[PDB]
Amino acid sequence: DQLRQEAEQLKNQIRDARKACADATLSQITNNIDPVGRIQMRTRRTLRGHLAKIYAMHWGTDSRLLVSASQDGKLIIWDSYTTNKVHAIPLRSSWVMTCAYAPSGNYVACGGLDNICSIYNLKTREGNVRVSRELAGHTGYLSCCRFLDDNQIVTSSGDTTCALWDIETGQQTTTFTGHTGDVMSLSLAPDTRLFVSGACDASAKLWDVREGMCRQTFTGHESDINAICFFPNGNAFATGSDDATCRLFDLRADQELMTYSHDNIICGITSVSFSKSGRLLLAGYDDFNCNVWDALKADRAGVLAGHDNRVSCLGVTDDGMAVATGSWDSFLKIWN
Amino acid sequence: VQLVESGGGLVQPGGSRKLSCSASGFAFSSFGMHWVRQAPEKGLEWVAYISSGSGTIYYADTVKGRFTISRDDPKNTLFLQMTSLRSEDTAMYYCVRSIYYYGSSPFDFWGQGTTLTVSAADIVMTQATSSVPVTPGESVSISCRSSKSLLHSNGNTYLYWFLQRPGQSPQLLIYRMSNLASGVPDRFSGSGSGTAFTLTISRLEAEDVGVYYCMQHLEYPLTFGAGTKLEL
Amino acid sequence: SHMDSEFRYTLFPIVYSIIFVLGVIANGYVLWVFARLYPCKKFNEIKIFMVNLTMADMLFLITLPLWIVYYQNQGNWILPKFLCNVAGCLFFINTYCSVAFLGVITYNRFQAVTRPIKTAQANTRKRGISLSLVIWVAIVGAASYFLILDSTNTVPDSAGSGNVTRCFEHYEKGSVPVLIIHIFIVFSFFLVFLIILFCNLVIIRTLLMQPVQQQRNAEVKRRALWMVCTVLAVFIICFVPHHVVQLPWTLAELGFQDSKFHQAINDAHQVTLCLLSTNCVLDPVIYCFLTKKFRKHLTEKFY
Amino acid sequence: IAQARKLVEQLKMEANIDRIKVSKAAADLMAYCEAHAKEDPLLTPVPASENPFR
Amino acid sequence: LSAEDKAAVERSKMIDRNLREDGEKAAREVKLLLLGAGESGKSTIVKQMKITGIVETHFTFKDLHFKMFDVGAQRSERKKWIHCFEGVTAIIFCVALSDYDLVNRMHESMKLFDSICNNKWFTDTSIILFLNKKDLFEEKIKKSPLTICYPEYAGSNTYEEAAAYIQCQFEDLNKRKDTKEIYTHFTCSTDTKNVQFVFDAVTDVIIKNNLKDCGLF
Ligand SMILES: CCCCCCCCCCCCCCCCOC[C@H](COP(=O)([O-])OCC[N+](C)(C)C)OC(C)=O
Repeated sequence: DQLRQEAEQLKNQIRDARKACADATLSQITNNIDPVGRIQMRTRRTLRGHLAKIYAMHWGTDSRLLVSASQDGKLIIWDSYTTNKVHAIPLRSSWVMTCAYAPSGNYVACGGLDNICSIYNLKTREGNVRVSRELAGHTGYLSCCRFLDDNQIVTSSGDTTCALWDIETGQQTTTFTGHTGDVMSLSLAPDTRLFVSGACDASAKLWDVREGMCRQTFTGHESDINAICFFPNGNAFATGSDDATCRLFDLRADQELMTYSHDNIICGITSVSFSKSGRLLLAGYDDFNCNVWDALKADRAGVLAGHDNRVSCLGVTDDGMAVATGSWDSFLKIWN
Repeated sequence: VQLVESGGGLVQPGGSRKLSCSASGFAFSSFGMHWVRQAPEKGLEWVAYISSGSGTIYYADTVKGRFTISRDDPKNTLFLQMTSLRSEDTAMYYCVRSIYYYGSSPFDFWGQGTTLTVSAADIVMTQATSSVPVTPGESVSISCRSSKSLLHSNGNTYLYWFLQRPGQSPQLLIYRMSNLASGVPDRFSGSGSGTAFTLTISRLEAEDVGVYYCMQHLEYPLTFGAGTKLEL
Repeated sequence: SHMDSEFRYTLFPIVYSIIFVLGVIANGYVLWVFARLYPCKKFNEIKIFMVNLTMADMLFLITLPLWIVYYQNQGNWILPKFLCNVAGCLFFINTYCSVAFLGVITYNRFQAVTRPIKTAQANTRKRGISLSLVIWVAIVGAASYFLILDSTNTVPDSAGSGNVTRCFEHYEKGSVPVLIIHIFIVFSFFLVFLIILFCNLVIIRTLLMQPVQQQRNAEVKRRALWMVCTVLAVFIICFVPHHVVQLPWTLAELGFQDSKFHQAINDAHQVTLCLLSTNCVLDPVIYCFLTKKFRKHLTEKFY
Repeated sequence: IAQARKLVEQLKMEANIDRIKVSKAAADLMAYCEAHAKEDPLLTPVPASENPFR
Repeated sequence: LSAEDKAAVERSKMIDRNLREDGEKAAREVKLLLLGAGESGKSTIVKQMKITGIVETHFTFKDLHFKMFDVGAQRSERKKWIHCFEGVTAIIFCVALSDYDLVNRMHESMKLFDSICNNKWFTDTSIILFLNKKDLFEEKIKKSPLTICYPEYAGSNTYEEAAAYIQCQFEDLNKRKDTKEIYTHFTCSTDTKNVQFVFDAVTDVIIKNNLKDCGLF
C-alpha cells in the first residue's frame, strides 16, 4: 500500500536531484566552439554478395576483418582492405539478428529468432569453421551480443532480461533483470567493466559485469530504444529510438545533455555510432541514408545516402579510418 | 590430421608411376596441396601444387611436363602421375597441406612422405650456413639471404622457416617470419629486412634438433634453402 | 527502277526526324533506367532481350539521319558509296532483330503464363545470351553479302546531270539475290508472327478463362490483358502491312511480275516504312514506360 | 509485495548515486573532443598517400 | 601486383559461387508464415501437414517445396521480429471456431488478424485464413448462442449461416481490399485437402509475381 507512495517519493527525489545539476545547457558551453562544417565521405568499397537483408555487422580488433549477418543464413568475413571474403559460415537459422567478433579474432557469435547463441571458432586445425558452443536458455529473440573475453559473452534477449554466458561451461553466470520491455541494444564500455542496455521502454539501464544490479536508469525517450553506443571516453553514451531523435546521456551528470533531431526527420534511428574523437555522431535512418551530427553543437554535418533500402547497422573502426554501413539492400558500403 | 603417401619404391628409369596421397581429418576440399621432394642428403624442393577445388595448378619448370598432379575431392586423394622418370627423380616426396587467406598459415602439416629410388630467373635462397655445432642453453641465430626483395607492396613479407628432425617429417616453424604456427613453443623469433632474414632461438631444446629450411613464397617457383643442422 | 513516288521526298524527312528525336529520347531513358535500376543480380532473359531491343532501336535511330538527308536531297546520295550500304544494312538488321527479340519475349511471356512453376524456378540467362548472340550473328552474316555487294545504281533524270546515284533502292532489271532475301524475310517474319499471335491468343484465353472460383487478380489480369492487346495491335498494324506490300512491290520492281497497280503498290509501300519507324518508337514506350515502375519513377520525380 | 519492494530498492539505490553538475560534464566532453580532434581521420581530411582505402 | 593474393581471390570467388548456388537453391522454395491466437489452431495444421522458438516445417507437394515458419513460442514484441517475414510468400492464419465460448478468444484472434493484415510489411502479402474446429463449432453452436461473441448477430444458429457471418466479419477487417487477397476456408482434424488449398494459394501469388516480372501490371 505505502510502497507505491514511497516509490513515487523516491522518483520525485531523484528528479529534483537531477534538476539541481541542470545549471547550463551544452549549447551555452559550446557557443565558444567553432563549427565542424560540411563533412562529405566517399564510398571507397562496396561489399556485395549477400542474397538477403543485412541486419548486423561488427568490426574486429584489426580494422580489416569484419563479420556480416543477413537473412540468407550466411555469415561472411570481409577483408576491408581488399573486399575479399575470408570465411563463409553457414547458419542453421536464417533468421539472424545480431553478430559479434571476438577481441582476439578466434570466435564469432550469432543469434536471432532461434533463442540460441551459436559461437563459431575461426582458429581451428581444420579448414572449415565449426560450431564452438550453443548457448540456450533465453525466452526471447536475441537482440544484441558482444564479447568480453574468449570465455564470456553478454547477450540480450527479448524477455526483459540479459545474461552473461560462460562459453566453456555453457550456463548463465549472471542474469540482469529489471527491464519491462524487450531489450533491443547493448553497448559495453572500453574497460569491459560496465555496459548499458536499451530496451523497448524508452529507458537505458547501466549494469556491472560482476555484481549484477542496475546502477542508473536514464530516461527521456518517447518510444522503443533501437540503438545505443558508448562514448569513446567511457563516461557517456548516445541512444537512438523510433522518435526520430538521438539523446546523449552522461553517467556523471546522470541525465540528458543534448538531443539530435531535425524537423524534416520523422523516421526512427536504426543504428548509431561514434567517431574516434566522439565529435561526429553517425546515425542510420529508415530514409535509405545515414547522417552525421556534431556531438557538441547539434547540427547535421553531412549525409551518406548511398543505399536503396533502410540502413541496418553502422560500424566505426577502432582507428576511425572508415565507416561500414549495412542496409537491407544486400550491400555493405565502406565510406571514408 | 593425417596424410599417408603410397606408390614409392624402386622404379625403373623411364617408366610410369602413380603416387597417391590420402588425406584424413580435415576439409580436404578446402586445402591446397603441394609436393615437396627431398633427395638423399640434400635440401627440399617444390614439385607441383593444386589449389582449392583444382582451380589453379602449378608445376616446377625443372620437371615441367613430366609430372601430372590431380585431385579427387569425393575420395579426398591427391594423385601424382609421373612419366619418363630420370636418374634425378630419386628422392622422398612429401605431400604438404596449405591454405591461403588473411592470417592463414600455409604449409602447416607435412605428410610422412614416400621414398622413391630410380635405378640406373628463380629466386635463389642463398643459405651460407650449413652446419654449426651449438651447446644447449645458448642462443642460436640462423641467417637467410635472398636474391630478390621478398617485401611485397602490401607489406607482409613472405618467408617461411621450417624445421626437419632426424627421421621425421618437417613442420612449419614460422610463417611470414612474424607469426608463430599453432603448436610451436614461444622460443623462435624472426627478424627480416629487405633480403636479409634471421631466425633466433632463445633456449635450445632436444626437440629443436634438426635442419632449418628458409623457403620464400613470393613467386610460385618456390626455392628452398640448403639447411642448418644442429646438435644437442 | 523507274517507279518513283515523289511524295516520299517530302513525307519521309520530317516524319523520320520527329521519330528520331522521340525514339532516341525514349531509348536513352530506357538505357538509363536499365543501367541504374537492374544490377547484375536483376538481369533475366526477358530483361536481356529487352535491353537488346533497346540497343537495336537505338542503332536504327542513329542510322535514320543518313536516310533523312538522302530523302531531303531528292533521293540523291552524296555521302561516300560505302556508307550507303552500311546504313542500308544497319536499317534492316536493326528492324529484323528487334522483331526477333519481340517474338522471343512474347514466347517467354507465353511460357511464364502457361507454365508459371516451371519458369519461376529456372535460370534463363544462359539461354537468353545464347539466343541473342545467335540471332545477332545470323543477321550480321545475312547482311554482310549485301554489305559487300554494290547496291548503287545510276538512274537518269529529267535534267542535264540527272544521273542520280540511288542508294539501296531502285535496282535495275531483276536480281535473284534481292528477291531471295526479300522472300526469305517475308517468310521468316510471317513465321515469327504466327508464333507471336498464337502466344498472345493463348495468354488472352488463359487470362479471360474466368475461373469458377473468385478471381484473385482482377486488376492485374485486366492490366496485363490491355497491355498484351495494345502490343499485339501495334505490332500487327505496323509490320503486317509492310510485308504484304513489300513482296508484291519487289516482284513489280525487279521485273519478274510487271503486274498492274504498280503506282498503287508503291504508294502503299511508302506508308508501311513510315509505320515501321513509328513502331520502332512505340515498342519501348508500351513495353517499359508502363510496366510497374516507370510510372512510379515519373510520379516520384513529379511529386 | 516483492515487486514493489524491489522497485523501491532500485529507486533508493539509484538515488544514492553521486551528483555532478552538467557544466563540468560538458567541459570534460569538449576537452576530450578538442584533445583528440587532430587524431580523427573523419573530422579532418587525410591524404590518400597514407589512407589504407585508396 | 600480387604474390600470393591470387589464392585468396580464388578462394573468394569460389565461396561467392557457393553462396550464389545456395541463394538460387533457396530462391525456389516457398516460404509460409504460420500465425494464430492459440496452439489449438496452429498445431493441428502443423501435424496435419507432411514432414526453441521458431519451428521450420519443410514439406514437398507436387514437386513444390514449402517451408512453414511457426513463431508461436516467441512471446516477445511482434513488431520487432515481424519485419523479418516481409518477403514471405503467404501468411497462414489459423482460427479455432470452437473458441467463442471458451473465455474473448475470437476477439483476440480478430485483433491479431487486423494487426497482421493492415501492417506496413504485409501490405500485399496473401493471407490464408484456416477456420479449424468445424465439428466442435457445429456441435456447440446448438448449445451456446453465438450472440455472446457477436451481440449484433440477428440470425439463425445454423452452421451454414453462422460460419458465413464469421467469414464476413473476418474478411471485413482489411481496410484495403483491392491490393490483398484473403483465402478463407474451413477445416477440421481429418480434412487432408488443405495441402491443395495452400498449393493453389501459392500458385496464384507465383502467377502474380511472374506477370510482374514478365512486364505486366
Ligand atoms: C525474325 C524476322 C525476320 C528474320 C529474318 C532476318 C534476316 C535479316 C536479313 C537482313 C536484310 C539485309 C538487307 C538487304 C535487303 C535488300 O533490300 C533491297 C531493297 C530495299 O527494299 P526497301 O524496303 O524499299 O528499302 C527501302 C528502305 N530504306 C531505303 C529506307 C532502307 O529492296 C529493293 C529496292 O528491291
